[PDB]
Amino acid sequence: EGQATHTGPKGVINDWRKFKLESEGCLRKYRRQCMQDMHQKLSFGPRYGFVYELETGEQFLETIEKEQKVTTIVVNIYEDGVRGCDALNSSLECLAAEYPMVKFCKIRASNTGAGDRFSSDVLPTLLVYKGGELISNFISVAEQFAEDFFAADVESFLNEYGLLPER
Amino acid sequence: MSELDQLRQEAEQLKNQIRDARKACADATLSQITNNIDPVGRIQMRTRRTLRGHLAKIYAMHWGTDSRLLLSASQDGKLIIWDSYTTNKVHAIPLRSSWVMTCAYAPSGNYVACGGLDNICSIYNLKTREGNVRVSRELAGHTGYLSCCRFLDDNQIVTSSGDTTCALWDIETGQQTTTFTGHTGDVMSLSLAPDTRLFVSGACDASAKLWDVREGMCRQTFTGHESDINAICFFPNGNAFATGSDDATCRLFDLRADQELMTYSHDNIICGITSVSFSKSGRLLLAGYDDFNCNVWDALKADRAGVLAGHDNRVSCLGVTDDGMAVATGSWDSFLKIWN
Amino acid sequence: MPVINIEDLTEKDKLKMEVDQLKKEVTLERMLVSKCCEEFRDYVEERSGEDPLVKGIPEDKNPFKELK
Ligand SMILES: [Gd]
Ligand SMILES: [Gd]
Ligand SMILES: [Gd]
Ligand SMILES: [Gd]
Ligand SMILES: [Gd]
Ligand SMILES: [Gd]
Repeated sequence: EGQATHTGPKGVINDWRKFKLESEGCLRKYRRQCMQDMHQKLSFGPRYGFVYELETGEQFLETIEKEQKVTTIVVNIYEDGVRGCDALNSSLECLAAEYPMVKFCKIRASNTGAGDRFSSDVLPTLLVYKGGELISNFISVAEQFAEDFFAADVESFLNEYGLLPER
Repeated sequence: MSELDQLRQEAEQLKNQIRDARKACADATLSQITNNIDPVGRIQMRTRRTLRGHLAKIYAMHWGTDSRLLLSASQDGKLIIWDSYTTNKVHAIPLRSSWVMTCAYAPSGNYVACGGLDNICSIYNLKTREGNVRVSRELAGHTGYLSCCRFLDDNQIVTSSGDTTCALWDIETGQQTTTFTGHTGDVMSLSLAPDTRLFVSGACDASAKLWDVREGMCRQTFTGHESDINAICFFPNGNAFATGSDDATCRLFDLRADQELMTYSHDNIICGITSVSFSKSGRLLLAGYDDFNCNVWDALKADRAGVLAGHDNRVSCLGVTDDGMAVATGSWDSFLKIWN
Repeated sequence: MPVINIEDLTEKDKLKMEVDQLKKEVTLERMLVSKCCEEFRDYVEERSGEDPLVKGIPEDKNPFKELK
């Protein structure tokens, strides 16, 4: 990357240049082309489609390390019987199906390798990674929605944190 | 025959002296002292409002002093005054150039400005209502693009340009009252102090200069970055400011010390910084990178306190309200969003 | 000590002014970083607790509350 070329004045300048590199009416076309070029580079092929179950902490760590530097990974830490969990797991299943480019996973707190660190008080804990680093951490996620919540809800929620692709 | 080579050395030796005067007071870093301050919780802001109307990439924006009305200049050659609270457009101004690099809102709310590759700072009166055809004043003078502009009041406005200069204009007459010269590279951004008697600017010569508006001269010159300073922002109490450069780092310079107090950088961060803003109390520093991402830094602990917009590669610009109630972000997909 | 200035100055004219600024800057009295950090830390700490973006905004005290 080095020197800036997409934002601030620097961007206005390069944008004007790239413009002529296509200009040689013409303005509007370029405006649309900039936006098109972008979605394209941010839209990656749909690899997954299911919520994967991790059994051990070594797996957790292995899924976020060896993942492509552009893939967003939503991990759900839960424990059966704990209210919310099931509803969340139902929603994630529908979401994973709708956003194949995003990798969804689930793992029992007991299997994390951090016992007491995850008490049922903060359970339905949703973690979000990308590029190896943690981007979001939602303790007691179920609190973000009504008692009865569904896919469409969790989607609206994650979308307002800028976590989901394609718009 | 004449010679400059010597005169080029007195400059380096003097710079050298200044370096030792600085190294003479550099006993400790800020992180050292704050090694006991409790880190802030993880900062996670959420979208409250979505502004729709622009038909192109958003280049710049600026909040109004009421922390409710804001402006956005877009590659669609349009200037829009919004009502964040309702998401309604109050004004809509057609520009001549699609290449607008900056835009400002007078602290009174009466006027608005913007300029770009047209090397002209255009001012619009919102009270006489010039939304359709009128353009109160076209500030001509610079021989380089207008990178940034900020109003001191209704008849005074400072500008920075790619022509290596900064100027204090008299809006009525339209005459370049003062000219601040010194930088050796294109001026990228500038920031006003709270009392409006001083202002700082960053350029492509890798230095930050503190100017005195009333007296028109340069008080001090800051250096530390090895690459261009693309953004700069004054600290709340006016005794310091932040800078962002192509070297992928943020530096907190204090005026009295005449040298940086701390640096914000991470090995994973390889893009240049093009935007910087402080939260109300100054505990938080928001940085905008050229990859359309935004990091929220802890001004005291020099560690990422969070991510704004959740690294979606959709932030082209941003800005915090005077009441510190919210953050606005512009995008390349034509949308603005407000976050709490 | 003037006001208005055009940029058609010679490289020398620029070097001259440059070293002059550099001399003035040398005569500048500097405070210890150690003393500036203390003051910075002070200001921030006692104010960060009232920062809306740091602590969060109570839903009823939020101007951008879920629009209804
Ligand atoms: Gd959906
Ligand atoms: Gd929050
Ligand atoms: Gd919402
Ligand atoms: Gd440069
Ligand atoms: Gd205190
Ligand atoms: Gd104090």
